[PDB]
Amino acid sequence: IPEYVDWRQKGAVTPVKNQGSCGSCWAFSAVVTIEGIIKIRTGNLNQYSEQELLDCDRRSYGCNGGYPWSALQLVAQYGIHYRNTYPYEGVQRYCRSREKGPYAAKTDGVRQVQPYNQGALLYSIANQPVSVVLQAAGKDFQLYRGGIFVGPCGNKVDHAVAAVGYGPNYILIKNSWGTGWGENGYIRIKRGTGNSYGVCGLYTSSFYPVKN
Repeated sequence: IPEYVDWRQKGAVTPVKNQGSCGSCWAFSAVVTIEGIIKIRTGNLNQYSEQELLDCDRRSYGCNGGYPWSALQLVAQYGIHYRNTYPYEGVQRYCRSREKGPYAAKTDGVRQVQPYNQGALLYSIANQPVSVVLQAAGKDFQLYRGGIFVGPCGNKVDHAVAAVGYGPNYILIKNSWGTGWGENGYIRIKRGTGNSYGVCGLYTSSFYPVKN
C-alpha cells in the first residue's frame, strides 16, 4: 500500500457536514463509508442520507447515540436514499423511506477491521474510507485547530468518525462538526506510536461496508 492515501484526492469524499446538536455521529460516519464505496465501485460520487439512518435504525438511539455497524447493516439489508431526497434535519422523526420511493443504493455487507492493529486499519483505509471511533470528550480534541494531533486523550471512545487516508505519521479523519473545526473539518491523528488502542482509542471498533 502507498505511503500516502487521500480519498479526497480521488474524488471519493463529499463536503464536510455538521451534525449540529444531535448525537448522530454514528450515522454521519456510516454515510461517509457508503459514499466512498459507491464512488469506488461505480465511478459516481453521491451524497446519501444520514437522516434516514437516524429515523430508521431502531437499533440506534436517534440523537442520543447509535452504532455505525447497526447503520451499515440497515443499508446492507434495505438500502439508502440520496441526501437531497432525505435531507438532514438534525432531529429524529418517523422513518420515511417508503414515502420517498425506491432506495438509491444498497451494499452487500459489513466487515469489522481486526481491532487494536494499526496495520489492519491502514490496509482497510488503502481500500476505502472506514468507520472508526475515538475519544472526543477531551477539551484538547474539541479545541483542535490543525497539526498532527497526539492527544492528550484516553481511550474512552465516544465519537464515530471516518478515516479517509493516512501518511507516514498520521491517519486522516473526516469529522462531522462543520468546516470550522480542525483542518477545514478534518483531523490528522498521529499513528505509529506503538499504543495498541491507537491514539484516543482509534483502533477500538472499525467497520466498512462491502459492495460487490
